[PDB]
Amino acid sequence: ETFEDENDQQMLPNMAATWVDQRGAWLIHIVVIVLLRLFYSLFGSTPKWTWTLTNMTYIIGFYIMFHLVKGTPFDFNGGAYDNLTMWEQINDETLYTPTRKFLLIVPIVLFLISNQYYRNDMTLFLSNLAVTVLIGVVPKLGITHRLRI
Amino acid sequence: HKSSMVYIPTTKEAKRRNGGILNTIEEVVEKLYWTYYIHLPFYLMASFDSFFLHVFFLTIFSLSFFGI
Amino acid sequence: ILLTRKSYKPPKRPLTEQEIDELCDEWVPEPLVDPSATDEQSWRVAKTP
Repeated sequence: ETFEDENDQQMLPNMAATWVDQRGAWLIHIVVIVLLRLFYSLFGSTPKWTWTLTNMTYIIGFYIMFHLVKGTPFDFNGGAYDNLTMWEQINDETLYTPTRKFLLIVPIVLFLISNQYYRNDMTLFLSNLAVTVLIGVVPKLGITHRLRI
Repeated sequence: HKSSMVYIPTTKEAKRRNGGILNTIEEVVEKLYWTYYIHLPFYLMASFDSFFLHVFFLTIFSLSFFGI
Repeated sequence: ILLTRKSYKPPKRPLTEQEIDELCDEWVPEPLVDPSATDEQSWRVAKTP
């Protein structure tokens, strides 16, 4: 952006993209995962269905939270971020920081753990790998930054 | 140096003015209810969402107990 | 591969024609020689046999 827009952005810490570095901001992503396992198990189905449901819902929720909405949910200066998602605002646009690394690693380990159960079905295995790769890591690369289709 | 302020006594004082173990059981029930109520965002939901979430948690506990 | 990166910052977009032109017109150079102290030193030149 131009000089005035950058000054407005830099004049105040972004309250909508700063909590991710605070205390407990890492263990929460692991804790929300252990609850999905105990809930989909409470549904009472076969292990593979529970695991695939867990993985799918986590990935979809993470995407709809960090990638779909643009801007700040309140007034910043004149908005100053009217066309940036929450993921792009992390660490004032600095890529491959420890936080970004952790949020990249999480889905891969999720798939590694879940694979052992639904591995014997081709359709579930293909769908899970497709959704993981295409709705996880891909928007989080450094090449898709500020890329609108 | 009396002022125009009305003081309110601590609940301890109220009980002392108003004087076995069943009341202790009831108050520990109240205590547990207070913990459960304050550590979840019930004060910020009108009535419908709170009622729905209460049913939700109750169902979770019922199903967990039935399974185990 | 992901866990072994370097944590850089996105590259700044470069300048363009008009920015360069206004910057160049903003630049001012000093004179070749310094004509300030010439007059109070020219007695050397004036007193040469």
